[PDB]
Amino acid sequence: LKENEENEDGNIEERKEKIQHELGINIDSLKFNELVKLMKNITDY
Amino acid sequence: TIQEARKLLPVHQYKDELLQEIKKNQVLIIMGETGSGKTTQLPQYLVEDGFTDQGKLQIAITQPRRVAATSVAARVADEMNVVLGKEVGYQIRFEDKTTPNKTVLKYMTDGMLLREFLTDSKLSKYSCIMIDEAHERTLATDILIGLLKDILPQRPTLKLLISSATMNAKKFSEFFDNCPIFNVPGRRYPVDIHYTLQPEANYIHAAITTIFQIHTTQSLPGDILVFLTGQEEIERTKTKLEEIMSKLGSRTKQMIITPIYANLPQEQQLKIFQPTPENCRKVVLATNIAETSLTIDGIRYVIDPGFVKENSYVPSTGMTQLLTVPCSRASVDQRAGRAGRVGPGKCFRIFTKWSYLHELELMPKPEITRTNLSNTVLLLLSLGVTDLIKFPLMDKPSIPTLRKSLENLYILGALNSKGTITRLGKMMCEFPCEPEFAKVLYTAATHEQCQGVLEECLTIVSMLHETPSLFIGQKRDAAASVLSEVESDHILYLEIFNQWRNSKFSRSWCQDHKIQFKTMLRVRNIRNQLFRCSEKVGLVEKNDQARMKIGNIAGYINARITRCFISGFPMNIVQLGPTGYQTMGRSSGGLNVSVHPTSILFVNHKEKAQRPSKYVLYQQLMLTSKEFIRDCLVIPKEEWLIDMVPQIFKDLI
Amino acid sequence: DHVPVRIVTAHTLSTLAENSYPYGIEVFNVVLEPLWKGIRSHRGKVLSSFLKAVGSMIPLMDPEYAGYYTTEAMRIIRREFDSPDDEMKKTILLVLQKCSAVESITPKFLREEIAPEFFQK
Amino acid sequence: KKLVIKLSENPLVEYVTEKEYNEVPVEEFGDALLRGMGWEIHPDGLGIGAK
Repeated sequence: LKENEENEDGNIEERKEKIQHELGINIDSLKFNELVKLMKNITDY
Repeated sequence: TIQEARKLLPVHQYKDELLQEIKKNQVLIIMGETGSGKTTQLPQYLVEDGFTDQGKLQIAITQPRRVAATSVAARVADEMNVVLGKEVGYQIRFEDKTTPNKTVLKYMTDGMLLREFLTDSKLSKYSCIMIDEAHERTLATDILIGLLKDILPQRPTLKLLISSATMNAKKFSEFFDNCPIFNVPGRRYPVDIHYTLQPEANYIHAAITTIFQIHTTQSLPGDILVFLTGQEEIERTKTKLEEIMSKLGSRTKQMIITPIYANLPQEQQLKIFQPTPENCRKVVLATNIAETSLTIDGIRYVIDPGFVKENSYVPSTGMTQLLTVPCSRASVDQRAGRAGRVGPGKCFRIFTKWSYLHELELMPKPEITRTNLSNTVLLLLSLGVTDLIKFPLMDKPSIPTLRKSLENLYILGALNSKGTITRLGKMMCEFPCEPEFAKVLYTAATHEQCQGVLEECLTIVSMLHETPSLFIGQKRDAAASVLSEVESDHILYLEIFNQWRNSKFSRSWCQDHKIQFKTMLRVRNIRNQLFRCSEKVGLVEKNDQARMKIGNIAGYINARITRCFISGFPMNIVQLGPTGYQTMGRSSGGLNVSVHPTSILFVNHKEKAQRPSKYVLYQQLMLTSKEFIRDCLVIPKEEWLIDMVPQIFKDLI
Repeated sequence: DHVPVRIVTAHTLSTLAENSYPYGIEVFNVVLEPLWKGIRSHRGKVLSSFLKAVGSMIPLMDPEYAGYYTTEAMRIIRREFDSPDDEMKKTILLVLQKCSAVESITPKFLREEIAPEFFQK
Repeated sequence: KKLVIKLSENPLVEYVTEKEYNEVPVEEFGDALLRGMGWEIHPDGLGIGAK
């Protein structure tokens, strides 16, 4: 989420599917958006 | 007389010790100043002693400059009182003036004596080779002392001699395993060296300031030679001087400005040699051409900002880069010596004595670490050198510089995949051109999709050696008057020479179209020599069949010439990308290169609006201020890339 | 030789190119040279109409050429953002909405350079 | 694993041929020939000081 963050596109639902598919772990869409707001907070990377 | 004046020279009084020193040792190193007489007088003394004697062997004197080899051999014709061509010769690239049995001492240049290895490796004709000006460190000189280190076990009777500058001569003796250094300290008219006490901000202004400090106050007759970096900082100093010369009053005497550099035309380079008349002062601006090449009479005062301009071949991407650097202490002391040519002279240096000791370097750059090594690896491999890292050379090329030259011979087909030099690779040693250029001539004859066009590829290849010094002024002004349909920078060269030929080689035609006539003489001499060596290999005979047996004289000619220059130059192709043109190599990525302002592809992309061709072949990737491209060639069809060089482009396309 | 025949021609090309999508760039390639010599030479009603014709052709082009012309198109649009003319404003909007879909134009270049001036005009 | 080419030390080959490049690629020839031998901008105007 952070490494690509500086030049990201508008579609968060396609990025939500790429992470969920290349890792083979199924996440609820409402559960994933909790962490997207947690990752929006993080300052140093 | 002349015999009376030879005793005046410094090396003559050291002669009687010097002969026993040569007869005892094998390799001797002479540490002498410029003007000591070690060039002229030394091989004369061996003939007077009877060195060559009854024997067939003759002395060779090697100099780096072709112009200096002819001019020194005129002096020895005067001193030994024999006409030039017999008993005193010179053998240079174009004007062999020798007798094969009556000429004793021949003053050939440095590139010549490497070529005699290619036929005869042991040098059976020579008893005493004297390298001269070995501190120049040309590419031909470093290989020549690298190969003559191996020949000394095979011949114990050959004498070798080296004339060198002072600071460089220590490093030579350790290379030849501590052979003795002889010394002749002959110096004429010493120079007083003036400094600035504090570092300056903008040296061009302080240069203009210091000329007026010499002009308004100092004694006459006095001339000024300044050393600017390149062309572009001479015209800016030429223009800013012309304003202030007029604005100053009518009482001050006239000042003349006469720029010199290599690419400036011959008609203006003769203006320095004219003696300036009374009541006027000659100021000369110059690049490096003043310090070593030629002699301007009357130069008392020399202003030296201390900057040279040098090119470092970056071997990964394969590009030269040409930057401004602070020059070494060796080249500064050569610049001050141009002052004391006639009488005592001043030398003004725009820097401090603290910076001159602690910031500047001793030796500038060995030229073999700089330049491209694709030509000499094939020279070494044909002389049976199996091991190149362990080759006993003075200053090693870096391993990427030496790796890139081994892939580049493998692409062209010179080296077999087992490492053996092939049939084609033996020809490239013979031709007097690069290994890239001699494959262009080879697919111009034999290759089945490019036959018959060898009569035109000799014309272009001859023109590409002289592309800096063709046009007087801007190119497109001279390009448009010749013809108006050229879309590539190569086909203009085929057309300018063909119309200069049908004008029966006129001098007056060149001044009509703003082309340097002296350069076109040199292109004609290069063309005739490439035509001899293509007869002698036999490419001319296989050429002429493919025009008679297959008639092709239409507009397919300029599509076969394009096909030949891909097989010769296959790493040099770019591709049109989003920013601009990008280099198409597999190891080197896109460098976002831009067409140079001189080229015909720059006129057609800005002054007109031709849509850019998707691939462009270039001849030279250099970066002065930006990664540029020179001598471009439009490739229209993409499938010419796969068909001509499939060993690279079957992958990348 | 007349200018209002030259302007009505360029509006017709932008109509034909938009009804043709995604096809036909072989046909439309022969007109790209006179449109860019009109864009660099001119101002006003010829500039805004020639730019509109070129802007509708960008979608029919191939990636390599679509990125090269879009880069040339964005320098004119940034030079001409202040313009009060309705005919030029309507061309800026057409070029923005086509050149958004080109992969050369990054999301970060739009946020720093283009979008703070789009929303204030 | 690694490719190593040694030179013959002292009748001619017309061309490299398509097959040869397939075995030894063009990138591989630069390393392998060495390994067989045993490898394993200044501003516009200033003085030489001019801080």
